[PDB]
Amino acid sequence: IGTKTCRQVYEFRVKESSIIAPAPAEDVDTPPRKKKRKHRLWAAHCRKIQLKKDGSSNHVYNYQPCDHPRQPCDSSCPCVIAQNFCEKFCQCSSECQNRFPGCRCKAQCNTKQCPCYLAVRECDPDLCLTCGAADHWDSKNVSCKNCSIQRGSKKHLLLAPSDVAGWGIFIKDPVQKNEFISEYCGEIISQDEADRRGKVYDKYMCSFLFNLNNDFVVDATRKGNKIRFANHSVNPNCYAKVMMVNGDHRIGIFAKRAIQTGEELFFDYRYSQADALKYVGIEREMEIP
Amino acid sequence: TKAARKSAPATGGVKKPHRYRPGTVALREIRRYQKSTELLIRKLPFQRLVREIAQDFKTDLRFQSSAVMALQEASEAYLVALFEDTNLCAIHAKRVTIMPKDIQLARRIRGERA
Amino acid sequence: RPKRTKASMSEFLTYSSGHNRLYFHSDTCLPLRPQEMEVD
Amino acid sequence: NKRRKLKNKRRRSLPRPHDFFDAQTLDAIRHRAICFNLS
Ligand SMILES: Nc1ncnc2c1ncn2[C@@H]1O[C@H](CSCC[C@H](N)C(=O)O)[C@@H](O)[C@H]1O
Repeated sequence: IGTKTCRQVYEFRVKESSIIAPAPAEDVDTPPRKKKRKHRLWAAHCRKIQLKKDGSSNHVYNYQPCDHPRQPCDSSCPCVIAQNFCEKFCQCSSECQNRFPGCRCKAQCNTKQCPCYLAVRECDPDLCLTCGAADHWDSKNVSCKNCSIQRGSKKHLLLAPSDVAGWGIFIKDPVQKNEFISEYCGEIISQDEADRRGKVYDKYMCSFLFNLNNDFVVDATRKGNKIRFANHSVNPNCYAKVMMVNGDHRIGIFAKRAIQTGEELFFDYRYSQADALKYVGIEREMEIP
Repeated sequence: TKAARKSAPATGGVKKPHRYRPGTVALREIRRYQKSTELLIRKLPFQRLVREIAQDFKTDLRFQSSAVMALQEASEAYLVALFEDTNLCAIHAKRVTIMPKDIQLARRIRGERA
Repeated sequence: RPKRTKASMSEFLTYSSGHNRLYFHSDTCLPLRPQEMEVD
Repeated sequence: NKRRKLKNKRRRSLPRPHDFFDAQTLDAIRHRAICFNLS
């Protein structure tokens, strides 16, 4: 502030210090300095959680910021109850034994060996340090193949009336397998409203609903992006896998196999066979012999 | 009354702990010791071990602090050589682990057994 | 290769590439001309 | 594909791809052919 010089402001703070109680100005170092924190214990800690309730592998709880103002990261931690890891936003301390360690793989966070690709975690911009996550975030190209959703770097999809049924989604260029395609973005909505609205769509046969997790659903009728018009196939060239990034579950889409220019996109809805003929009974491919 | 929700398969993998195959730590152990010159038996246990064996040969023995080191080199020097030759008997058995029936063999060949 | 099989009564009871069909404007369901396959 | 069969390997059923011909020109051709047949 240029209105006042430091003198009579320093003196004002002298008056302020005499009026307002002095600030604490306390510094801490924590009893731990280094070591005693091997990431195998984290995996062991993860193993403990995995065998407790993650063995079911069906109850996907969305992340919630847990508050631990004084209590440590005990078994009462909401993420522990929600069979989930704490995040950087969690009120758990910087020593919280649940947070993801990182994505330190040297080549790029994209393959089976890397903890990011095996786990739900899309590699954090601040964690997958070797795969250039934080580096040149403006630059579209990067070593990693598990941060495109972080960057939002989609493909250039095309809209044209699908030969199978109505509208579909085409691609202008070849694309390889096991790599990022445009994300099925949409609207966050709970199960109860999803069935009520779905009941309307079920009456109208529309199914722009997607089972995000057991706790929330994403619907694409009113609001969405282009890929919502992708048609279903039982053996499609492209698949769908929920990913988990930056504290928000999303659903990434990736091609199963190598693709060339102009191929129409399909992915499995993962509905019941009765519902399959009820909704997607068209496949358009016989047996050759 | 549940609407048909388009789902995707969920996964929950985590970092698998890494265990060295047995015996592969050993080769890592051997070379760091064959490149190491320090004593392999804790320094003090002898000063309370020998002051006991010697106690039976005569009473009230006040050792000299350097001499206790002198034994402490020989016991290591005597044992290390014995194990080295022990392996030779073990490998000669086509096995790879030493057994107490090989120390007793390798101690009769040298002639210490009698 | 043409099969050129022998004529017979018992004989009775598409290697496409590139683009084939026109694509529409995703924003507004409008016909998209080929001149803008890239800014689209 | 060495085992590739004939051209009919597309589908078992599909929606109609819409016809290129028109009904009104058929009537004009018919009457054009009618007078053509009269001569
Ligand atoms: N392979 C398929 N065969 C028949 N119906 C399908 C299908 N894939 C998706 N659908 C249906 O299409 C609906 C999505 S709306 C898209 C329909 C069509 N592509 C059009 O644009 O007109 C869903 O409710 C689903 O029931």
